[PDB]
Amino acid sequence: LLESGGKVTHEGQSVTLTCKASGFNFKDYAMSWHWNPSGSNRQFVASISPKTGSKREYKPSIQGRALITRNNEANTVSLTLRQLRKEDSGIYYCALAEQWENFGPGTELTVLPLEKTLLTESGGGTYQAGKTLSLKCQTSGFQFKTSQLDWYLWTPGHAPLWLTGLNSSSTDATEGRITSSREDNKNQIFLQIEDLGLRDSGQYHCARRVGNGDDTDKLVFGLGTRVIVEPRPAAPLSPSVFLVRDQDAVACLIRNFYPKELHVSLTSGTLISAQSLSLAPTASGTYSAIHIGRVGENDAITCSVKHLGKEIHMSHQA
Amino acid sequence: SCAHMKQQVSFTGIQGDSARITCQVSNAVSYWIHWYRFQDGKPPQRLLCLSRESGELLFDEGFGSNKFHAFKDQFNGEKFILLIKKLEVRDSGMYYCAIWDWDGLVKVFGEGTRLIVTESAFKKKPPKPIFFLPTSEEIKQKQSGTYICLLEDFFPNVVKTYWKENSQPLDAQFGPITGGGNSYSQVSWLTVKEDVLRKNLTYFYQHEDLGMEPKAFSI
Ligand SMILES: *[C@@H]1O[C@H](CO)[C@@H](O)[C@H](O)[C@H]1NC(C)=O
Repeated sequence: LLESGGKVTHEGQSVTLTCKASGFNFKDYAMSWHWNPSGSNRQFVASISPKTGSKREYKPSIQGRALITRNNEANTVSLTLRQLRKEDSGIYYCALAEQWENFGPGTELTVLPLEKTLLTESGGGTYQAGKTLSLKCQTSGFQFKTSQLDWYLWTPGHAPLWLTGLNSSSTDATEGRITSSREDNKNQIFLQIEDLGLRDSGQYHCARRVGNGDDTDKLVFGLGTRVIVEPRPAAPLSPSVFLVRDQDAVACLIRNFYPKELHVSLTSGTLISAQSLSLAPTASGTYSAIHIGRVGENDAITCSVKHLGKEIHMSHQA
Repeated sequence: SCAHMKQQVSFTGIQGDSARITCQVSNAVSYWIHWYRFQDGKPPQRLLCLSRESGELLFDEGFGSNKFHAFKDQFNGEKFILLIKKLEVRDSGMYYCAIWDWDGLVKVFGEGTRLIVTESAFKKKPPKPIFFLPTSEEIKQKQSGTYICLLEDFFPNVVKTYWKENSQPLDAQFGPITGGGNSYSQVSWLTVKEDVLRKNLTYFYQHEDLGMEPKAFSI
């Protein structure tokens, strides 16, 4: 009459309680599980005839989620409880309705309330390099102080990346361009990125680690909040225009212009039907651009660039 | 000596077929590969996790073996597949493979494979590059050159590009991917100083049609 199991788990997860017996004909006697909520209410909850499960009457209050099985090879009698609930807390004993009064030393099953993980990030937008970015994450539905919370960066075409996180006995407060803090009273966590770089753009994601506590665990992510970085606002610079033709395909290379509200167009006075502009900032703090189209190896072309204040053309002949 | 995850740049399949999203692991000991999905608008969730040793799968809330299956490719070794069966358009999105690293305190994700579900059959056309070298006028005027690459006429609208002379890729500017229907394109330019102009640099690019290994262009 020695049972095992009775761990601590939450009200969604299953459990398997086992019970081992020695010293008598285990194969020949019937076996039952009983239950006392915290004690003093020992009620027959499961009955099986170890001969085999010919008579198995486990349906007082746990019907549908109780499965008692007897092996007898390891002398095991299990009661698997598949969908536990708040009131399943109690002492589970091992022992038309056959009389059972030789009870054993019941194990205790403690079941905890449900945890929903609500992570709400906020504080994104568009920012200028060098400026200091502070991001908030509201965390509701779980015990905060003993959670494990981490920030992740999701950049399109880039692998998601871990930024900074914290444990229960964290006491760390990492310094650097990546800063994480937590307010225990408001149940909030915070990210801080000073001197925002360009590769620092993307969607920032609060994340909670959940699971058994091992490599099986997973990351619950919030909706995230998006962050764009745009060049440090510099004095106006006017673009340097060049034309590069190659076998019926011309490109107009424009560079070093802030702001980038220019209207670049490839045209001898004839507007090209195939032409597209691609604007991208460089590592200097100003935008460059390329407006690309097609014009044959014989034909001659022109490019016009109306960056505010000036207007630069470059033409190439036949 | 950190753990890396190589994934194909994308996977497109006709609706109703299967989808093998591959993931090659490098320097991992964690015995557990996870699969995460990011669907535009929804928070990213884990679909499931597979054991490198036993093969057992653990699905997450509302996911199951009817739509997802994770295994380890017997071919090439240490390759792992997430097989999405009976594709729909809600199945579209980003599929990452992930692991725990650095004593289990950080999670490492792959670059991501974008699953795109076409409503009918599709032409899987590959990209065609054209290269413009820096001109004598641009080296005279700006004491630097600009290598302009236009990748044109590829499907699907997904491609990765970079430049490497050095092992770390060189910092370029990348244009918005522009196009529609069954033709998309992207331009990428690399402004290199007048000193490194003589160095033989190499331009690398990856697209679904060229498999997993990249394509290279010298000079
Ligand atoms: C926080 O991280 C350390 C890393 O060594 C780990 O040992 C510790 O257990 C973690 N905190 C908790 C409460 O587990």
